[PDB]
Amino acid sequence: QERIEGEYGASELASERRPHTPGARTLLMVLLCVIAVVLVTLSYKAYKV
Amino acid sequence: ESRKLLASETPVGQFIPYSHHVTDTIISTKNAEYLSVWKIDGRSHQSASEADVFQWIRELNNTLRGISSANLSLWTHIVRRRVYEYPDAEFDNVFCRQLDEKYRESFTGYNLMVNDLYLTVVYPDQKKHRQESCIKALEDINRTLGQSFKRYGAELLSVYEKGGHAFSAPLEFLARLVNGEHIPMPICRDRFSDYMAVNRPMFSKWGEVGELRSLTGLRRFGMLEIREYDDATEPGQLNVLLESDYEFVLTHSFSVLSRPAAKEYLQRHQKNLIIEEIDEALNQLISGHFVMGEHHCTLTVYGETVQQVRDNLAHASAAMLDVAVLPKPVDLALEAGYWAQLPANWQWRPRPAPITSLNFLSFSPFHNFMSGKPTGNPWGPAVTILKTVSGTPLYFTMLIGQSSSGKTVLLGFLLAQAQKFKPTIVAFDKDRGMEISIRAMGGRYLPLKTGEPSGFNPFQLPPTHANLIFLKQFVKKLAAAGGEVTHRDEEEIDQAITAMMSDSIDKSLRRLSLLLQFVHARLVKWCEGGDYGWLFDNPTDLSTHQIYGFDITEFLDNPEARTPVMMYLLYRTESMIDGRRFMYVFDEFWKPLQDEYFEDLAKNKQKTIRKQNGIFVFATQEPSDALESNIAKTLIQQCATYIFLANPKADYEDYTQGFKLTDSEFELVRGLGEFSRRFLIKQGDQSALAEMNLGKFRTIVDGETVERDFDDELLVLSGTPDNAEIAESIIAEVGDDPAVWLPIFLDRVKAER
Amino acid sequence: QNGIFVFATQEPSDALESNIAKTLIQQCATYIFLANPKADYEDYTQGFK
Amino acid sequence: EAFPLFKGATRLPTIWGVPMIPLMAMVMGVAVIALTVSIWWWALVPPLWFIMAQITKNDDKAFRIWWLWIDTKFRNRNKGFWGASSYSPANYRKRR
Repeated sequence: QERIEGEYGASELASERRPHTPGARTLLMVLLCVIAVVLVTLSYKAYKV
Repeated sequence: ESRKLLASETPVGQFIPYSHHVTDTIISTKNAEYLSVWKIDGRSHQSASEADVFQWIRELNNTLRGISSANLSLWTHIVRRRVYEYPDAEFDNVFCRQLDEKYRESFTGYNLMVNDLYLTVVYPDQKKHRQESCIKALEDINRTLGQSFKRYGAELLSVYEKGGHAFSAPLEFLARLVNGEHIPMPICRDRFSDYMAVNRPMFSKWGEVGELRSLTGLRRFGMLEIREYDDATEPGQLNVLLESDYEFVLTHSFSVLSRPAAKEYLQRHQKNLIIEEIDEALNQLISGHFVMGEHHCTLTVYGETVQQVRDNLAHASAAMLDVAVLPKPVDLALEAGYWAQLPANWQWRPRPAPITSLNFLSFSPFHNFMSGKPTGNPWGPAVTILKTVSGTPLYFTMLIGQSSSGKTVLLGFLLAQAQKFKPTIVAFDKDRGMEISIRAMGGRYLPLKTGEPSGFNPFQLPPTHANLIFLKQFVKKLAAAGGEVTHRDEEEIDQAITAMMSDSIDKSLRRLSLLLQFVHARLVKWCEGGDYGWLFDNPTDLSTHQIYGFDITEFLDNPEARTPVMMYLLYRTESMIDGRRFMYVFDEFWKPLQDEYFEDLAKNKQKTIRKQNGIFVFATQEPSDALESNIAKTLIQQCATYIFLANPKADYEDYTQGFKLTDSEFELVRGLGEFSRRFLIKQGDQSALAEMNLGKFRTIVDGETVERDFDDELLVLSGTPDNAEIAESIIAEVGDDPAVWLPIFLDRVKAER
Repeated sequence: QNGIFVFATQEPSDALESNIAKTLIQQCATYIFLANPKADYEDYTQGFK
Repeated sequence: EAFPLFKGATRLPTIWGVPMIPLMAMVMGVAVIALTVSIWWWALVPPLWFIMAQITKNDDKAFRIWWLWIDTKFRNRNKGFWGASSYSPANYRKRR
């Protein structure tokens, strides 16, 4: 009932992963933090007006 | 679920644009785009001056610009591949078996890969009209390309029949493009698109590498792409991928483009830029000196595991960056690129970027290292495989060059490895060098020398009228010391020979001395008790063995005797050639051949013999001394496979005028070392400075670097009268069999060493 | 097994001509050239690298 | 002495610096948006048009690669089952 031994199963290509440049995550997060505080203050004035 | 998943697939036929052969050289397409494939033996690039490759590109572009219709296209294809077709050869001689096992041991860790170039120039009643129009146009294109590739050794691929069925020659190549293997594609009763793929490909969702699931094993391929040129189109800048350690398939495309459209593209560049460079560019384009076209190059490396194919891809990227064409691996369009290799697929090309035509012919000058043909030869497999200084192995006649530089070593090596064909050999050598080898190959070697009885004589010859003609001719040629032979002399000799060779005289009694009883005074010297009585007046006078040898060393100083000795030996060997693989060889040819008699017989019987598997393997120590005479001229011009050797002294006149050797190649030959083993093979127009070498090396067996040396076979093959004069002693003491006395000969060698 | 050849010469022109001297010129690691009022381009460049 | 190569390569036919085919795709998309939701939406043109100009100027033929991927490796149905996109060699055209 198990996959049959020593045959070609699914591909070995699905193991592939896209590497991340190890600076994108941290600075992207900080950039969104600052842009978000700007946008929230902006909608604070939006509703206040 | 099996059928449900089955029927819901996109077959590979959607991506393969081919159909019935319409002409024996031209393949149709569902869009009616007829094409032909051009197998090319790319001319050498290493052995040429830098300006001369420019000249080659000039000639090639000049021929192209005549026929480059706005409807054309080109797909070059340099499919680097490793050789699986080279069968191990059976053998009988122990010495040959040892030599071949050692030699094939010397190839552990060598690039055994051969380049294979290509080119595919692409192009109801009115459907038929379009049919003949396209066929005639493409057939003219094929004729023009054939006439333009005279020095490129091109061969148009066409249908060949095997076993009462049609097998396509191009379809095998295009299938190799699709499958990654070489599956012999027959001509069945469907569209080729239906049944031309026998390997289920698999492409990664996010990546550059794929995988071909075949019976014989998986092959993982990683494509690559060129996207950034530079301010240069230096000739053959993509040569670096010829020397690769990774088996791949390069690709190109040149969708030739209309002069108005090309002029508009160049006007666009001019406008964006806006001096003199584009002035001359546009002026040439109008004046018809190049034809722009849309181009794309996709190197695809083949490998066995995904890590290794990525490693090869990084290597290829480094190689391309070395020659200033910035490559970027194809990632999103891997499948589009892989379907963009099959000729007649423009809709699948990733990055078509217009370029000058000179430039395209500079991305594919059809350069190639000389490699030769492993299989398919008239005899079968290739005789030997030789190291090349370039690195790519050559899958191997007139040897010329000052001796002791391995000429006897080389000829012994070839004649020792050529026994996979079971060929007859007849070796006229000089200075007893080949005696040891010819004995080792288990054949008779006659060591002719002055003062000892000759051992063979025409006394017992067959009596047929043709043989009577020959023997009359011989005695008319033997007669020389006496003086001029008159008509009366001829009649006397004829009557005497006829009478002697009658049924009334016993064969055992027939000798030159007996002939005298039937010109007399002049023949006395050739009879017993005379100056030459030891040669042809023996009491008793060849089908036993295979590899014969005869020594004619003392005959270089003999004006008279060369004609009789060579006449008799050659006549005896003439009856041998009845279709069996026969290999005449020689040494310092001209002096044996410096005879007024048999130059005409040699040329005529040469044309005759060449039919039933005949070969002449000449040789020479002083090529200057040979080209002077008349006889050597026809033989220099009648040898296909030159093999030049080195010399501290060289002359321009002989090497260029006589031997059809170019100036760059001649300077290359001069540049060779004095005793460095390096010989320039020149089969045809192609050249390659190969070198068979017998140096120290290591063997990868059981993790043991078993030091293996070829000197135990060098002191056998190498010519040495000293070594031969003790080899003869040891054979005299024990002459049982070369398979038997070989260890004890090596023993006595170790005793003197 | 720790062997050394320390050659010498007075007229390098006279040596490079013969066959035997060629292998020995190419088989010496440590050249030591000396001066001469008479010199020739061919010998010094072609033979002695 | 190398044969000159001019940089009229992949200088695609462009209006405003953008190729015809992708810009027509944007025109069709923005027209669809304008006809669908609201008519104030031809202001969606300049932002994406400028981003497309910046994309094309940097890498002249991005859109051809995009379309090739979308057409081939995105359509192929059984990407998940095989672990990779695969096309059956035997021509199963659903016939018998």
